Amino acid sequence: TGRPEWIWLALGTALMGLGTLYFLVKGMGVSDPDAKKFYAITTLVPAIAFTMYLSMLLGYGLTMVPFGGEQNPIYWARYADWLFTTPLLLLALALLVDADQGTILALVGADGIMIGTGLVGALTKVYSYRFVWWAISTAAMLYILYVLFFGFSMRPEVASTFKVLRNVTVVLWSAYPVVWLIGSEGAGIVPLNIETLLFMVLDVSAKVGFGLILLRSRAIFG
Amino acid sequence: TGRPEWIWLALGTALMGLGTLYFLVKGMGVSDPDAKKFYAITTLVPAIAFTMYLSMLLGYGLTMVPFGGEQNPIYWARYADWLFTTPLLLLALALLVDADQGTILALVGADGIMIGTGLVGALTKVYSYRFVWWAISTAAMLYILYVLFFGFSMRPEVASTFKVLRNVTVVLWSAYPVVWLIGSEGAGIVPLNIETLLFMVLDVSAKVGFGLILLRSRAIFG
Amino acid sequence: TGRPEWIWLALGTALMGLGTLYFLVKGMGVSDPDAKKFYAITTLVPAIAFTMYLSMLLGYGLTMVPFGGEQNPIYWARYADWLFTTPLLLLALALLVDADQGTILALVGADGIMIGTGLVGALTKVYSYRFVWWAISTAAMLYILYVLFFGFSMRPEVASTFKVLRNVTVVLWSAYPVVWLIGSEGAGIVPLNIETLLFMVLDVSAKVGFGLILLRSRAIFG
Ligand SMILES: CC(C)CCCCCCCCCCCC[C@@H](C)CCCCCCCC(C)C
Ligand SMILES: CC(C)CCCCCCCCCCCC[C@@H](C)CCCCCCCC(C)C
Ligand SMILES: CC(C)CCCCCCCCCCCC[C@@H](C)CCCCCCCC(C)C
Ligand SMILES: *C/C=C(C)/C=C/C=C(C)/C=C/C1=C(C)CCCC1(C)C
Ligand SMILES: *C/C=C(C)/C=C/C=C(C)/C=C/C1=C(C)CCCC1(C)C
Ligand SMILES: *C/C=C(C)/C=C/C=C(C)/C=C/C1=C(C)CCCC1(C)C
Repeated sequence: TGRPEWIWLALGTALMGLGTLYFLVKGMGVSDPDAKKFYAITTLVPAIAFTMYLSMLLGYGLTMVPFGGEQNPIYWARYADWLFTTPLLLLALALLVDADQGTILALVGADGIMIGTGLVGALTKVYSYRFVWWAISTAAMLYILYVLFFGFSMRPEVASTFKVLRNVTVVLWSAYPVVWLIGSEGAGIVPLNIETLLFMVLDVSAKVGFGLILLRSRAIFG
Repeated sequence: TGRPEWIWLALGTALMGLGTLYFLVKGMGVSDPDAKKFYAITTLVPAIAFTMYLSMLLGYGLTMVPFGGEQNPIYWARYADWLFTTPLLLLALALLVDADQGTILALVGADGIMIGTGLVGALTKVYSYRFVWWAISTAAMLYILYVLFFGFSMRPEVASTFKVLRNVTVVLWSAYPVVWLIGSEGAGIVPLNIETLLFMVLDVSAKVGFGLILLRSRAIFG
Repeated sequence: TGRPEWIWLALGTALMGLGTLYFLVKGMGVSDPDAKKFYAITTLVPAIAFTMYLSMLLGYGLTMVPFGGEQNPIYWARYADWLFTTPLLLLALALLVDADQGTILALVGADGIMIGTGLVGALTKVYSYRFVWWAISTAAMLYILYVLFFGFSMRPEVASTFKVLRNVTVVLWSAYPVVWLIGSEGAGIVPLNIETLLFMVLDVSAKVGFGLILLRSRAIFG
């Protein structure tokens, strides 16, 4: 279509789709109750992303927000995606270390605050206020990274896989606020097709690569 | 009012209302923790449906979507309903067989994908794309029916009630994609008043009849 | 700004903000798994409220609804807030008395029905129907108060704290339907700046004061 970023959305659609099917087939036969939690999470995440990538590709998950006296194309469907996939990803890490329920509730809650404020900043028509929402969202992310790092006699397999998955998370999630900031939702320093490209690379690595690393460890089994 | 289907919405409103009160009174006195889960679910489902049937009757849960160069009346409130009641119904079956948590998460996740994609197809302005969303939703339903059928030393009361409730589910839920397809959200082969009528009969049977069958078995008690 | 109620929104924003940070710092060091559930809840609630109070202050959580041949300013962001904070508050009480899961599901479900119908009444363009939604919401609240009162060998610390927190709840929550009824969402007998003021006093007491009382008892620890 006439949207330069269409190619990255089609590509993202394809990659999330293939990853979903891949995890689906791989989870076939799993009977371990613990492993079943990781397969479910690991398959559900790209499955949701696929649908949200498809609605962006078809034009449904897109809206125009006026600001800076311009009509800016905002892909709201990413928040619909993140709203469910990021807490699911956080659950995988938490089941991993057998996190206390209070901690999980804190993470999920901070995460929803994180995505919900980013969405409000994304749709805000007063330019300066967009960055206020961006800051609160960022504060929520730092909270989460903090607990991932400092809130966590576990099996050496568990820790070993956790450290890896936790380093992956901190590095890939921290990039999202930067893309947003430099991208069309914020300062507009990077054009929307490049921004969509960056998010597509982060999403697939945060979702497919994360699940491949996760589904490789024996830490997921009881 | 001037909407021929008003009668089925009023009737559905009434039936969900009466069923709610019926289950409410019947659940009075229940102290068994397990039974309390089924009563809660069984009462909550028609309670939600009542509210969504009432907003359709009053005109709130209705919106016009343009497609095929026409202005089509779409009852979005059904998805608001289904979004919560279908996973609750799936929970009753899963508690029944004492399903593993990983399986429940898979079912709820597929279910949300199922209703969320159907809603997007319902609101999509490009005619052909409506059917793409319809197909993905259908694929999610088949997944669910698959696990209900093939993902499931349980008490003979449990199995016995499960088989019945599971046959009911497969038969009534499979009809929804067909109604949508033939109805005003899809090919428009069946007029909206007939479609609302069909959904009302499915909803009450899927909700009230399902709960009557459920609340009759001793399988729900510990 | 040009909205007389801005001062109460700024003030509410400030108070929820300060309470969040206060609970955050106080929860530092907590290792008891049970206590962690109460701190998380107690911090998450004002944290969400802060964000919703800020979007009201900035004008984002506000919309005009026509009715009575007038264009009425409706703060929809309060429902976005309540939708998550009221079930969380109900969870604190339920963990307190160690409520059965079936009961919790009933409370959360009734609560969502309560806030969701109030939101629909809030956005309804037919004046008389607003009060129908108001009534169903009120019926859902009475249900909840009923179970809090009559659905509940617990530690004397637990009961003692529960009675207090339960008396607080019944008294503050029962005021919300009255404010709405007399306020701009209903009969319009009280102007919007006074209504916002009343809700701000209820919100801070229902959220910050409730959490201070809660976080004072040894009932929250194992
Ligand atoms: C069987 C396994 C290994 C995987 C097959 C699933 C296929 C789907 C795509 C998986 C891609 C992700 C690899 C890990 C993370 C990233 C660094 C990839 C970023 C995305 C961009 C291009 C990647 C190349 C290709 C996989 C086409
Ligand atoms: C005490 C029990 C048995 C039930 C009383 C609750 C009353 C409310 C309506 C219950 C209806 C559902 C019966 C099971 C399923 C269906 C096949 C019914 C489809 C709906 C259409 C008309 C049904 C007739 C009537 C119940 C008015
Ligand atoms: C360390 C403790 C005690 C608390 C400090 C947190 C500060 C934030 C505000 C807390 C206010 C709530 C007190 C309990 C409930 C209410 C009756 C208060 C209603 C709100 C209106 C004004 C209150 C005064 C002030 C706290 C500024
Ligand atoms: C599958 C996708 C993932 C893992 C998404 C992570 C997205 C983030 C961590 C988002 C963070 C944001 C903020 C911290 C600042 C405001 C903007 C956001 C929403 C991009
Ligand atoms: C209480 C109502 C119930 C039990 C609803 C079930 C509804 C379905 C199983 C819906 C399925 C759909 C698809 C499979 C295709 C697309 C359209 C839908 C949303 C009707
Ligand atoms: C943190 C805020 C809290 C504790 C909110 C409680 C709000 C209520 C109990 C709301 C009730 C309502 C009804 C009973 C009637 C209709 C209007 C509402 C939504 C205000």
